[PDB]
Amino acid sequence: GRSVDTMALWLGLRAVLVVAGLAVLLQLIRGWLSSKSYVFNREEIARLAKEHSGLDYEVAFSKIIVELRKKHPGHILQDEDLQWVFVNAGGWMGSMCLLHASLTEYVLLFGTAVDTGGHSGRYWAEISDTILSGTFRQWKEGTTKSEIFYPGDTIVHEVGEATSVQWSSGTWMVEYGRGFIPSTLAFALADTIFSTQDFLTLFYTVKVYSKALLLEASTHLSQLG
Amino acid sequence: GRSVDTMALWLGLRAVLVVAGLAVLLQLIRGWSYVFNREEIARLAKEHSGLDYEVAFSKIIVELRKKHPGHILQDEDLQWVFVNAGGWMGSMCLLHASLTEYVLLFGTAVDTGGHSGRYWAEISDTILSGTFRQWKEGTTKSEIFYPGDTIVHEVGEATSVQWSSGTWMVEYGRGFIPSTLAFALADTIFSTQDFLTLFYTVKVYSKALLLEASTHLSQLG
Amino acid sequence: GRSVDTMALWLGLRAVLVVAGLAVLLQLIRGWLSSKSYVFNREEIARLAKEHSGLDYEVAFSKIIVELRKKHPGHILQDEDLQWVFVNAGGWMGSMCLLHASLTEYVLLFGTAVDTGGHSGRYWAEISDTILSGTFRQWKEGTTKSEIFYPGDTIVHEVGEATSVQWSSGTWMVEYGRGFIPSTLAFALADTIFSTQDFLTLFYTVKVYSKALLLEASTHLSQLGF
Ligand SMILES: C[C@]12CC[C@H](OS(=O)(=O)O)CC1=CC[C@@H]1[C@@H]2CC[C@]2(C)C(=O)CC[C@@H]12
Ligand SMILES: C[C@]12CC[C@H](OS(=O)(=O)O)CC1=CC[C@@H]1[C@@H]2CC[C@]2(C)C(=O)CC[C@@H]12
Ligand SMILES: C[C@]12CC[C@H](OS(=O)(=O)O)CC1=CC[C@@H]1[C@@H]2CC[C@]2(C)C(=O)CC[C@@H]12
Repeated sequence: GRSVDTMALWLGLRAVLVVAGLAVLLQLIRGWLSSKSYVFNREEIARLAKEHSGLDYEVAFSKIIVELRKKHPGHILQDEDLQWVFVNAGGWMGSMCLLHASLTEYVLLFGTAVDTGGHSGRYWAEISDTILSGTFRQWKEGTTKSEIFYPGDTIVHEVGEATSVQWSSGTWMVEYGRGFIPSTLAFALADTIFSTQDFLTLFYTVKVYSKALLLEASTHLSQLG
Repeated sequence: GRSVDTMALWLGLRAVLVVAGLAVLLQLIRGWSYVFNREEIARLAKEHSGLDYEVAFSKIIVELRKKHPGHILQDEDLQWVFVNAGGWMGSMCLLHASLTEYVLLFGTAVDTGGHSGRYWAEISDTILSGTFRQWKEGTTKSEIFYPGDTIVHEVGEATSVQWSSGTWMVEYGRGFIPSTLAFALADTIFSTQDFLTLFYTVKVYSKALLLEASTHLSQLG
Repeated sequence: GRSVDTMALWLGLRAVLVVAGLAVLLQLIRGWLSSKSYVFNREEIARLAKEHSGLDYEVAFSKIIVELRKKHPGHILQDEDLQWVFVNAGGWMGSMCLLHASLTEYVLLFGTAVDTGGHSGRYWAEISDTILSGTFRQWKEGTTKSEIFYPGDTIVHEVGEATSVQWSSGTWMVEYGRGFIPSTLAFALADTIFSTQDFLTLFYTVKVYSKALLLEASTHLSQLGF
């Protein structure tokens, strides 16, 4: 009959249900009970980006990098280490220039030159994007309506929150993420693995992340030494 | 590399396809009751398509609970769950789901689009608000559909779908529903990594199955 | 503490770094050391497509196919083997009609009837797209600005270059690719494997590829004694 298939389907769905729920619980436990020392704060970066949001996004990029190096020496990558690397994730495609990255924090310049959009990702990390140019449409979970954000505004992707993001052509922003940063890595690379097959972009991403970790360790050792 | 592996892949898949095709034809003959029908849901959604999509959602849910008691989820079980599939991202609120049928409210608040999916199920979407661009397979031109229209995604058919921001519709599917699950979750597995959304999806599906089983037992018992 | 986790994360990142570098190096080695026999040249297809770029894209398709069969008989698929096959790749969705395909070259008609865009793919193959209708937005790697291309233009995706592509509704073009063609197959099918699950489209893709390869082998063997 069909009630047998219904029972079997419900049991298989229960298996998937428990597996996914325990994976979510493991994510919550690893994030929640993780290390929490912070070099930056979201409003510092927010004000720094909003202050320069009236300029051309490239002049703003340069001045923001200079100010970050001035106020946090030893935590921002050198000019020789700055690079624009494509980022394909959740169905959207942008590009990044990473300035700081540790085990618990990261700072970068993000944006796209094409109309793009997709899933924001869900992870134990609070993300904040202060727009320098363009538009940022955010569609929160559980609602049927979205909101537009413009230069000067700061969108906060909360911990455990999932949204839909959409960016118009030429949208550029300064992004600061705080939490358990490695848990985001998966989401950052899935489309690179199962969609673009761009192993050179994966190479660039892991290389800049390892360089940022090396810089953080070097600064820590020089300050204890 | 060698083309031989491609030849084996193409020749091997043709054999599996031919066997699967013969199995499908035997099932079509094997075929010869449904709670809904695509024309009922289509007319019900087209009737309320002139109102605001939220009022339309509410009135359609009320009418479905009135005309089909025991087959629609309670208000406590209704939930908007994201749906990432075929490269597009929308959201759903499931009202009914069994082994052979499902009813839901679908739509997106952002401009999105991608692959429609291919599965053994006849899908019908009656638009309440927005626009729906459909690009059928094998053709070089697409068509736009507006509120009141009803797009029928035929069994085994694959199209390209595109929805503008704020597009909302009522959807009814009939066939072998589990065969769609794969397409429903692929982007959740290999793209978004949103395991909480996967949890919500399988949870509402299991709740709908449990409600259907409870109604069946109460009607036999 | 946290320095242990930082060290473990850095070691894993270095592992991914060397593995990805070895994958890129294998791709470069398979590309550089491959066949050089070419039936066409990108400038031939580019001029042939630009000449017909003022007509309707369907009439342009027909006339370009006729001219390709005229100037290279036995290397273009028959009308019975022509078919529009969906292409989901890098996050975008279009459709193709393959006319010629070997280990080192391929020719097809590509385009989309919906607004789409995504990753162009990275592989050892030089691609050229001459636009018949629509618009083609290209965003190169390392830059923060994109460029629009219109009918008559020819975008050249160089070897090892990665871009972002975007096509407006009704965009159609003639495409010629030269290099290590199999390395693109992965990129061509990834979204079909890990997103759409459309195995019938996978069948159509491998079918048209195998038929083009069989046509090439049959022409070479029949032109020889066998
Ligand atoms: C993947 C993610 C997280 C959130 C952003 O999504 S967004 O919608 O909130 O803007 C995209 C984004 C951009 C770059 C990604 C970042 C997560 C952390 C990553 C992997 C590093 O350490 C190096 C590069 C970083
Ligand atoms: C698999 C399918 C089919 C309808 C949608 O197809 S679509 O073309 O309108 O996007 C996508 C989709 C999303 C979620 C799926 C639904 C089918 C019925 C499902 C499995 C339940 O009972 C719980 C969640 C439901
Ligand atoms: C994967 C790619 C390469 C790039 C094309 O256009 S592009 O703008 O993305 O560069 C799209 C595309 C479509 C079909 C693909 C083609 C590459 C060569 C392929 C794999 C064959 O031998 C048979 C089908 C062909």
